[PDB]
Amino acid sequence: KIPVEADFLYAYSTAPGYYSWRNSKDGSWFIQSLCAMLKQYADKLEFMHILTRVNRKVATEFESFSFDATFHAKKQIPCIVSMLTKELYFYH
Amino acid sequence: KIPVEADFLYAYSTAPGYYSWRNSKDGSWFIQSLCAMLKQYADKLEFMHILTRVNRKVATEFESFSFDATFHAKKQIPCIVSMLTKELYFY
Amino acid sequence: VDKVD
Amino acid sequence: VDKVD
Amino acid sequence: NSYKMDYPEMGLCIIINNKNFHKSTGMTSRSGTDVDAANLRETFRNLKYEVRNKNDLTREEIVELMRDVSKEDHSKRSSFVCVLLSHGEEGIIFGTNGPVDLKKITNFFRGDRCRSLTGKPKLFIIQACRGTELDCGIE
Amino acid sequence: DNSYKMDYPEMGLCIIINNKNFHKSTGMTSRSGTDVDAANLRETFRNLKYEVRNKNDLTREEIVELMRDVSKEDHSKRSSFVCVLLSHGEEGIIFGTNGPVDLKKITNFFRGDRCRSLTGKPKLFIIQACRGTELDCGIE
Repeated sequence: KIPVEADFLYAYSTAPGYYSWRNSKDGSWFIQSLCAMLKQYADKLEFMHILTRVNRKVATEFESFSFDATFHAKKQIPCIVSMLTKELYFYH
Repeated sequence: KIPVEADFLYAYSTAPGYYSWRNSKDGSWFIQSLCAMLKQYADKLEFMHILTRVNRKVATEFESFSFDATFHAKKQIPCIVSMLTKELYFY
Repeated sequence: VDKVD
Repeated sequence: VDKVD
Repeated sequence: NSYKMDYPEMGLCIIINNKNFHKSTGMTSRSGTDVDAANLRETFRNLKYEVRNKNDLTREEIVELMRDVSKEDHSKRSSFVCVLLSHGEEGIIFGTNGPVDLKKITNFFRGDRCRSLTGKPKLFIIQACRGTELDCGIE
Repeated sequence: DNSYKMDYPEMGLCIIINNKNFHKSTGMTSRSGTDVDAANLRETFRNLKYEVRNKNDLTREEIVELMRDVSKEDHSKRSSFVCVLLSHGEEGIIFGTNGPVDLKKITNFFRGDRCRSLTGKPKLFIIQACRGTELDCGIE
């Protein structure tokens, strides 16, 4: 037997409770970062280390720009929730 | 600037919504497993890979034994929640 | 511009 | 025996 | 160790891209989500996934799609990927006409309810709000 | 830059809150086995060079008070921070000996803007506690 909740991974764009951010032109910060880290490291790194790079890119390279001061200069951290039981590599 | 919620890791013993299991003699399945994997691997593996091995140990090596058939033969999966921005090596 | 989901 | 937390 | 990823197929990558919402929701259209859905299609194509883009699905269409996908034979597939691009709130993703529990979506793929994925990684990528807090940042 | 700096003079604190015996007025069972956990954790994190502090049978007030105090220490020379919570719980909730505490109230003390000497450093919370009442029947 294994648990019925095992081997799930939820890559959330943002932490529990928080807004998630999206740029009108370039797309959402999270998905932007995810595709770039996958492009750059899917042949190099285990998936959780790729998502960790995604966390740092969203955390460091993005900050909200809004004409509404309420929503301006805000930050975002994604949230990796792993019930996986093994390392996940997209290469051979 | 970095988010104020960045660089947190929450290693939950069980999935959201679920009971977590503890053996009256040996201690909780999760802490038993976490100490074994850190003992075995903290000198070699990045922390998320250690916690992934804790997941597999708890998922495969433990099953509940209870006199209450309602609570017998149950399983558990821990839940790694990472807002870390870098890899964590304990050496 | 940045918008919220 | 096993107990729940 | 590592998930076995050398099945004949890497697997499915389902992308649900909700841009336009019913007025009853009060939700604004999500400008830039098309760029997301195209970026993801290309990214997972290079990872040898069988990609399926779906656009503007109601909460009922999402549940039915997820049910149908979970009923397929994933026996020759290494993994399963689902990407949700939408408005949301904690534990909740929005169809074009209203909210859906994320747990209801993911329950279809539970190891006891989707036997041809038991033991295989099930990845849910979720771009959606989870509340209304803002992170002001530090330093 | 890809790895946390872990060569500060100290690895950091490791706070272990071990709640075994609960006020009967809460209705919660004694957590047999948890002393075995608390000791296993102390030895483990001792070998990792953490300054381990074990606290036993804390009320919700003592937990909040301890967490505020620790978060107001000077961690400038510490690489990281580890907190281990062993107790009953529900989703989002850890129990002191006399009632519930939101985990978020605890974690907020160490939040990047409220504990500056930990900004940029990994803050690890290890939680042995229930998160509701669902049972996982498994699959064979």
